[PDB]
Amino acid sequence: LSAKDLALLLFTHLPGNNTPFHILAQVLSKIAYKSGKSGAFLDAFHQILSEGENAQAALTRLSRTFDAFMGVVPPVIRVKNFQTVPRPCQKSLRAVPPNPTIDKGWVCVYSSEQGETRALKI
Amino acid sequence: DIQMTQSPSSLSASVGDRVTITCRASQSVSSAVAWYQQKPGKAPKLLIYSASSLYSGVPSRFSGSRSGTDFTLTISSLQPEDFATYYCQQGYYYAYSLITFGQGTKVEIKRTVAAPSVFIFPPSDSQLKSGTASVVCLLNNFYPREAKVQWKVDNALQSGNSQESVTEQDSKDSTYSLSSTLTLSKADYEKHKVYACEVTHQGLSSPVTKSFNRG
Amino acid sequence: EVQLVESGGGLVQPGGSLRLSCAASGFNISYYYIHWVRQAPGKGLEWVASIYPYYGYTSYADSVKGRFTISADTSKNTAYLQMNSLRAEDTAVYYCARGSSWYGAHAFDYWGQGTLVTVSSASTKGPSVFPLAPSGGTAALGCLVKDYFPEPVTVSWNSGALTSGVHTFPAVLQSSGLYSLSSVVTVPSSSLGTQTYICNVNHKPSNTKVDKKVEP
Ligand SMILES: [Cl-]
Repeated sequence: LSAKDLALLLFTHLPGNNTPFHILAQVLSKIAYKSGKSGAFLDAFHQILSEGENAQAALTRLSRTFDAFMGVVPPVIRVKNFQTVPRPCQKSLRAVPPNPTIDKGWVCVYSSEQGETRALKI
Repeated sequence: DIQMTQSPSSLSASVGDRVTITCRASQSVSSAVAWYQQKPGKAPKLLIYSASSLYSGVPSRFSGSRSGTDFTLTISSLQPEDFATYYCQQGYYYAYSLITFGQGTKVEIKRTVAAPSVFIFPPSDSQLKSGTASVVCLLNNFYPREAKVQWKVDNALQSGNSQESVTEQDSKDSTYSLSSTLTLSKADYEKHKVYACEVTHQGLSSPVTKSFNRG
Repeated sequence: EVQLVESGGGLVQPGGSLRLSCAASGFNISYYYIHWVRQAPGKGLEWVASIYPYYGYTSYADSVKGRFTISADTSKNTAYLQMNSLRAEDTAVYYCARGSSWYGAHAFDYWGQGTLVTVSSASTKGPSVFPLAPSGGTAALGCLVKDYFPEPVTVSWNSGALTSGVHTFPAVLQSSGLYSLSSVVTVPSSSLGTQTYICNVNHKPSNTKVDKKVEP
């Protein structure tokens, strides 16, 4: 079960496109895989769906509680500028705080060519 | 009416030990049983639903199984933070179904015997001025829980005038601390000189006495 | 996210009435059971009552039948336990919980924080705080927090700055019916001349805040 395979499974549960939950699904799948915890992550995700919570809620809770993401610095996504950040995410862009981690709702750091940064907050 | 009989009522197990808690239904309840963990004075946490399904937020070392009317909670490798009372509970979702809890199983962390360090405290002048006397004996950082604390006043054994309190097991090293408090009227306190706390414990080669002389 | 927040706990006369509230968020209480479960001093969990608000199904433990009424306001997403003719044996921490299912079993997946109900004719009274004066290398000292009612009290040291070696004992009900407890700490003997030790005591029920300096 690869990072891409996990991301595609999660995508089948998410409405629309270019949403913060899509960025989060891709970030979490990559970290889950690299830590050797892809299967455990997917099982946890399915358990939360079984409780009647939607995938958006399941991904939010797992980002906050699943051990693979505890104290993990968000990944950098290179962009031309903060205008080429997917439109539905632009609302959620914030200044990068001192010690950003996935478990505090810091999904990624957008890094512009001019060398500026914003963080995606859920 | 359905009864859920848990066993054992209490158990001690070392970090890394496999723990098995049993819950027996008085008649068939299918697989309609849940397991909870409760820290003292805190909200219970759901561990297992439908006999064998792991709830969200529950580490992998927790598992549940069913054999007929016998329900088993298994902790594969006990951790120092796992001290708690564990409850089984039976119930169907059908309207007006009865909910039956087990009586609970208190899980204690077993460790290498540790002798208490012992301290005695006379009553403060402020308390004596207020017109009462409390003498406090402290047993610090010991294992196991079981200790005999005897009070002597001018070498006379005391009975029925002391109360003990014990801390929750340390979440890192699984030790206890204990207070024994002797309550005397100021009048009865001032009548005697030698106040002694005598501690008997598995970690002690010979009982330890801590004493002071009133004055 | 799903949570249950309780309110309405406190001290009540024997024969008196008290109403507990269980405020739900993150789900619709109409389609779940809301339960009350209590725990008396030195006892196990006792199931009290339940409601399924959509149909108004109510169920009660024999021990509270006739005296307790469970209800729900769906507009407020809140369930209530009306407790009448209260007795000493009703003294307990009261929890509410959500009853859920996956394929027909009944599990309590979300719990409120618990609220203490004390049924007593005893007066609210703040504690007296007495020093446990220090008497090789390490000294023990402390504060005796005596003769308060009801529970609870909190104790910190040096406004929370000192935590190493602190042991705050569970309250003990004295024969008198008033609570006491001690908080103790082990510190270097060398610090006794130089470092100040103050226990910060708070008995919220009586609005009693005391800071006691503990000297040798
Ligand atoms: Cl179920």
